[PDB]
Amino acid sequence: EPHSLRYNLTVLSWDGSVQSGFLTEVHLDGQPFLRCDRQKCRANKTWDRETRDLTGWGKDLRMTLAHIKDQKEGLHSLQEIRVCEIHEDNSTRSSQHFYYDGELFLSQNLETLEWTMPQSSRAQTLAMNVRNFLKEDAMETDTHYHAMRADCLSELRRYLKSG
Amino acid sequence: TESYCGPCPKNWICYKNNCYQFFDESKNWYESQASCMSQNASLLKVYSKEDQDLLKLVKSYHWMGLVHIPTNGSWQWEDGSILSPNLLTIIEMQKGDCALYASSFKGYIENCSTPNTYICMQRTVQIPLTESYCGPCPKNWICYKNNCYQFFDESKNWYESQASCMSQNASLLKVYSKEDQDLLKLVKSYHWMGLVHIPTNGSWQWEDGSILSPNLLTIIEMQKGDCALYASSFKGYIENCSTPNTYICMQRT
Repeated sequence: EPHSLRYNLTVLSWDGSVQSGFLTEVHLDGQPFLRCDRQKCRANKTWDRETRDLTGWGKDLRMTLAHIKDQKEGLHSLQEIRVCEIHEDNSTRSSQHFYYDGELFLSQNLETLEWTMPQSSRAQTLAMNVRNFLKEDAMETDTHYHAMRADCLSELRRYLKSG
Repeated sequence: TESYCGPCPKNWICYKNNCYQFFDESKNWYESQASCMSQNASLLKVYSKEDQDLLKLVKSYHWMGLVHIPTNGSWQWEDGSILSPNLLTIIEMQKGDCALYASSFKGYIENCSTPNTYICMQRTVQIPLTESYCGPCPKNWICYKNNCYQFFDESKNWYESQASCMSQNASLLKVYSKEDQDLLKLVKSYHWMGLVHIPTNGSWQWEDGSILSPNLLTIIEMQKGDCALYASSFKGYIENCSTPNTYICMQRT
């Protein structure tokens, strides 16, 4: 009865140039569920909703990565994780997490909309860039993050409804 | 086609016999309804994905004319009209009896007293004839302040997107005026526009030769290339011209 949906979208930059497309891992109760990219999604299996939504997110995260004023040295990855859980007692947890080169550097709890900033000032720099970007460029508000939680939960429901 | 978009209020978006306006002043639902009513109109009614496909590109969340009836448990439009299915996806975000529109024809349940931005909409027929007509545009194009726009969601590379706009006797998006094109603030995602980098000169110019006006766009280096994607809040993200993306045509200046 406790369930979780976990999206994991990765975008890459090479020598500071953000690559085309993206790669998304979706996990349903920790079981690998979809692997999506620019082209299509892969588990009458139609994933037009997923392809649309993940593509849009891919586009957003590429903007976000482009806004990181880090270095144009080698490969870098920006990876956003979105999790939502439906607990046994019907309560929810939900969160948003950014990894830069596999290091968790920023999280938001989507139940409370509180961010946890990392310890190292480097990681904090990354966090502040991204937070700037999200608030200023993307113009993201509380509503957006409420909606993000809801989207995730709606999808988790939807998937549970079918199988 | 070259048809004048019918009677609308001055500098409203006119698209397929429907006038629209986006208010980025965040008011609650009630305030927002009154605001639309004060302009002889009402909050956004979504009756058709086809006639209102402009709504697919909208950024952020905006109060919509949709309301929940506690007794019925049904969703109706402000005027009592029934919510037809295969239009909206109703999403439980907040506990409340009003809905925010958001793109991909989604509808987020929100508390009616929460300030949010809003969209007024009125049909062309219910505006009287002594009113503003949007300048000559092709039949199914979004007319805004006499400029004509259409968004092609079938993603193509820059060159094909140009040719695509050329085939309809148009060109890719040319930003020349934050005021006259303030509609562009509410576009979500990014889209090919007609802004091209000349690598030799290191300059930026439009499809038709015009040079880029200063203080019109923020340019961010994203992907090395000689073409620019428009993105919201007047940004121009540099992108490889061969990368397939969506695009925006416009009838030329």
